[PDB]
Amino acid sequence: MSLQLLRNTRIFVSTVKTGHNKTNTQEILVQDDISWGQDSNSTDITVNEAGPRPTRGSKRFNDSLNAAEWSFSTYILPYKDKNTSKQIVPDYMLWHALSSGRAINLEGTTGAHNNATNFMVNFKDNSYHELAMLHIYILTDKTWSYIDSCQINQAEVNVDIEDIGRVTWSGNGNQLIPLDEQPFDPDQIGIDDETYMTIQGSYIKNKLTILKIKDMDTNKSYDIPITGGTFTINNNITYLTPNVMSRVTIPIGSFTGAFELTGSLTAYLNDKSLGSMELYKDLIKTLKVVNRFEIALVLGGEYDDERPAAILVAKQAHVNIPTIETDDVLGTSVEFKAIPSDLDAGDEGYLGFSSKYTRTTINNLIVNGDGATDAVTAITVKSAGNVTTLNRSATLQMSVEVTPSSARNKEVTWAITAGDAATINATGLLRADASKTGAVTVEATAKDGSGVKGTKVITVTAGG
Amino acid sequence: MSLQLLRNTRIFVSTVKTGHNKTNTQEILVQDDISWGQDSNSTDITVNEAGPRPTRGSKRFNDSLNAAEWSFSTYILPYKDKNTSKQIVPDYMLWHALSSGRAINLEGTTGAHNNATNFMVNFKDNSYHELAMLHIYILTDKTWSYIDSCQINQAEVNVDIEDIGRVTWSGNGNQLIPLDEQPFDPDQIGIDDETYMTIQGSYIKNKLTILKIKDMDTNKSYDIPITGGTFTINNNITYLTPNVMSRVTIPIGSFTGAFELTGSLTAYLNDKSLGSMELYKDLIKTLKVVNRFEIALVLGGEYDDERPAA
Amino acid sequence: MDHRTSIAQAMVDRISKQMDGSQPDEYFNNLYGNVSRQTYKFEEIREFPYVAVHIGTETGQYLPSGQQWMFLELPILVYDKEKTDIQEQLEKLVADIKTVIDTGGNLEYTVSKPNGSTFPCEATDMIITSVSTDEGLLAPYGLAEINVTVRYQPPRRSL
Amino acid sequence: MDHRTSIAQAMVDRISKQMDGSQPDEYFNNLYGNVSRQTYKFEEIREFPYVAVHIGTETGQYLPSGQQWMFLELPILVYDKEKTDIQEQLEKLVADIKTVIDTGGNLEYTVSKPNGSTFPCEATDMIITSVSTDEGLLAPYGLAEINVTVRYQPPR
Amino acid sequence: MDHRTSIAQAMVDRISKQMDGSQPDEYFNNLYGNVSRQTYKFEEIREFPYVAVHIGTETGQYLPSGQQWMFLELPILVYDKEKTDIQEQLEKLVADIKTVIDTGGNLEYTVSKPNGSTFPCEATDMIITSVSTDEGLLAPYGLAEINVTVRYQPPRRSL
Repeated sequence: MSLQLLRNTRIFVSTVKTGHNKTNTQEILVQDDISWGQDSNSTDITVNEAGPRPTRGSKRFNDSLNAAEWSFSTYILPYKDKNTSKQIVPDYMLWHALSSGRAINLEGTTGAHNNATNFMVNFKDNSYHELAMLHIYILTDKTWSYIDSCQINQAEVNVDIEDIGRVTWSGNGNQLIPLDEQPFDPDQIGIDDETYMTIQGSYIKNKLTILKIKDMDTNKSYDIPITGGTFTINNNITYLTPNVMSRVTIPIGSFTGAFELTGSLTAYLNDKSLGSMELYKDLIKTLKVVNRFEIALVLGGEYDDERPAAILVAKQAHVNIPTIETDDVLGTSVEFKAIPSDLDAGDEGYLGFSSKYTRTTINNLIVNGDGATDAVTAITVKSAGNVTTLNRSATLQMSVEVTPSSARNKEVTWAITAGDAATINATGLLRADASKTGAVTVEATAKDGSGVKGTKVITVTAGG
Repeated sequence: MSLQLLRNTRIFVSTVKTGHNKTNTQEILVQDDISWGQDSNSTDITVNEAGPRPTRGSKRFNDSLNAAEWSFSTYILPYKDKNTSKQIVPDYMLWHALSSGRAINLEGTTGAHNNATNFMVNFKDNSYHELAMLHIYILTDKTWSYIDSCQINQAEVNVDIEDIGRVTWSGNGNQLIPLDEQPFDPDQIGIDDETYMTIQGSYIKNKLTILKIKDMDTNKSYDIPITGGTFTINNNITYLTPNVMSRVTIPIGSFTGAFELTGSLTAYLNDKSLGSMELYKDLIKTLKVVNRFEIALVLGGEYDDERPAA
Repeated sequence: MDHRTSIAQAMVDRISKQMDGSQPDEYFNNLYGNVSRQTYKFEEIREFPYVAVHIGTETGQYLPSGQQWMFLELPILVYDKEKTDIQEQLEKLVADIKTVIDTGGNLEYTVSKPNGSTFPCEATDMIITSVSTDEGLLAPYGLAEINVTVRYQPPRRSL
Repeated sequence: MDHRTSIAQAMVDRISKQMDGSQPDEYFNNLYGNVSRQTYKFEEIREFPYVAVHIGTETGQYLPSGQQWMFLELPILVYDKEKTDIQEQLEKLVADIKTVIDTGGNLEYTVSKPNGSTFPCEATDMIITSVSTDEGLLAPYGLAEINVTVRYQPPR
Repeated sequence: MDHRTSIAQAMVDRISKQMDGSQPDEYFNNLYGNVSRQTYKFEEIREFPYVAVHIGTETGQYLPSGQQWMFLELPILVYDKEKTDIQEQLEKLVADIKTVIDTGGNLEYTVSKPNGSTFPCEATDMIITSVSTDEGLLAPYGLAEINVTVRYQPPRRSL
């Protein structure tokens, strides 16, 4: 005799059903928003005829069984594992299952793979009919029960709630099977006190949340201070079930729908230059059919100090028409959906998690995709031999110094913007011609997409 | 750098877009139930095929733009204008727009025409495909914005609410266009302190509200004390928008629907003769297909003393 | 933009004006203008029946178009002696004051701008919260506190 | 970055600047700059009319992007003598203070920085939530309370 | 599992450490380490400016997976003399303490397990409820109570 309490419920996630260990099974920590179960359909038949004293009666029948449903919320806890000194999160199996359908591999470049600097999940390599196959084990007080096989359908992150950051998971399953015996020792598989102590200080606070937004076509950067917002990853999981009538049925397979990295924002109305007014006015006035926006919502902010932060990046995301609200202080709402470049490319967006994030690391993740790889921050041009002047029919193959020296993209493109006095090629051997009595401006663009410029005007004249 | 407060928002109504003056533009006073905006549609396409490793992705497109929407509440303020000594209300342009499609003419006998005794609005001469064409100008702190062309769709008067009488306007528009420069001097067009002082005492209180009801077929009058009620004028406006697929579209024209002066009443059941019992019993007993009742809701009550009333 | 004392003086003047013998079939009592905007103490009062008009707090509310709904409380107290009994006389005075407060038009007061012009105005509405009799007081001296919130609107400001 | 005393000093400075003889049509009386947020004993009050600005509790709430909403409560007291009629004079002072608070632009206060970088910043909200006066005091002396709860967003 | 006095000691040490002349462009004042975790009486205090860190009630909450959110109140009081004036100096001290509390990382303290090992830890977040100045106190001696709730999480228990 005993009553099961919710306060003593522990949820374990495993990628296998037997031969459990610490690398295939892992415990995660949930919040009060925990739900599970499995509802059933029922067909009902009845008769109807015009005779007196009719046959009033019915007989219910069970016909099938809907897919199980579960949902829970967990805090975002980017920390470092003393075993490998690589940044991980307690709920990384869930991220891998939501991101890719291949086997789990933390050292790769697809799915949910971690680096020595950050643990980042890539939504590329998700084109599969079913995602990673997890079995959710639920411990409540003493009785053991589990869901046979789950595929995560949604993940919600909300910044409007004032508490620390949370992720809201929601999925489905084949059948909720109660268990009669303990599958594995709870303590050996579950997280220890050491990991709890190491992650107790890596919470991410929503009080400090910034956003980077920029239109690619017009090349305008905006300073929007967020007052709320959210972004939700949805796999649109639809289940399949035979509908035979003689026997109760069980769903057999699941088909993925359409990847949807939909999100939304809201902020106050600030008349300052490049504020929310600029974005509102531009979006409404231009009235383009489709936009190409580069949004970046950064939980935990970016500081020079090494502090934890969670990052969402949505390249070329579509932004809908902003809708103005009306309350005590005027505020606008912008809703965006991260469309991909190609329907099959799968570069809709990527996330980043780390405990030692810095402004430079965050910037090079935004413009490079990874925290470890560097990115160019400034660029200046230098002529061959440091000559700032040129004459007609002269060769000056200038060079460029890159900053910082550890950037991965050490090569750029050569372009001419203002003035017609000389021509250059990709190699860089600039040449001029005759009848040139004017100066020209040479410009360069980084091939990594950072957007750093090196400017110089050479006074090309008729010569001596 | 500045934040716009709702407490410093002023709504101006004008029947023209240029050459503003005090006879074509006028300021009205709104309540906290102010809303405006313009929502947009979006078509989403996706692929589906039975091959392994399917193409998971989608591309949103904007296809059209819904008509704008606005709604605000304002007090009923019948006062007299020292210029002409004729009874008017600050929101008379809205009444004219809701009532008729012809040009504004206060000295006539149709639409919204005022008299030396009262300002009355007649719904006769409303058979038009579009009502009066107004442009709503919205000032919020220091930013100017406006709706291109609005046609009033609804007006609700509620006596159940214990506060003083209010009317709840609601309409649509073609497009919500932000503005870059101030159209007109706000103070010259807006109401002055003299008019505010003159109308501060002409409020209409719903604490005193009577009703006259009478059946024409039977010729019997009822003494019904109201405990709540409302009446709503609805033009059932509907907007037309081309559905071309290449480019985002904008609504071009609106078509009026069916005029509907729907209202409702409620009262306690009083056994007194010709009370609510008589009305209840008569209406239930006769069970006629159609009735011809002459109702008259009188906000502010009627007294021998000269007192405001709607 | 405040009109506490102006409204209270208008209330006092209205009460004094609409209680003489001109309307015997409308009103019971007759104070002969024994209405004052302040009382130093109960012990100072020498004539009965006597009514004092206190000044309460001042709540304020703001509206989008620069308007300002701003309220004022008007606790009104009356006194009477045991000529016949406390209950009947105090009830007559309270019902009379209620009939004064509920009928007629609004409150007309005088608002004096600093320039030197006094424009007559009108308050918006009047609502009674509750009326209370102060039992347990002195045997021949009674009290009947009637609470009133006069709701009015100042000249348009806060632009 | 609270600047509560800065807000109080801005209140005092605005009250001293306005409601003077420069605009005798919009205001009733002249204080001759007899304004100070520093409170004094009532018996120590030198001449009337006198206005004191009290600073009370100060709450606040946070916002996702480093923004901060900070509500500052500023009880204001005015003391004045019954030279002609005490109730009417306090009435005039209260009306004038309400006009000063409501009309004009928002508050202008100067925020100082450790490295001498003083720059001006402005608040947003200015609401007189309630006004109350105390009676039963000494017959010549008076007191009125005007409650302004200034709402300001501090820099950064 | 409680970390009350450890959190208070960490707060005192942080205030003492981040107030010297090493950051003149970040903070106004300099307490020279005059921060203590307890004060006997205001009369006993001999130096000004002086700041005391009190310990308030300590609320606990429970989470399904064995977690335990556990809140602690940190009423902080400061004192100063009328070298120039109460208001400006007290505001400077309050704003400076707010800058200490809002910038920087998390509250780091030392947790001493009974086994004999002290593991450094970090608190979750810091939020201020309200700041208040105690007017009506002595003329040259001021007070500015700033209320703070440090929210921490103990080592996982209640398995």
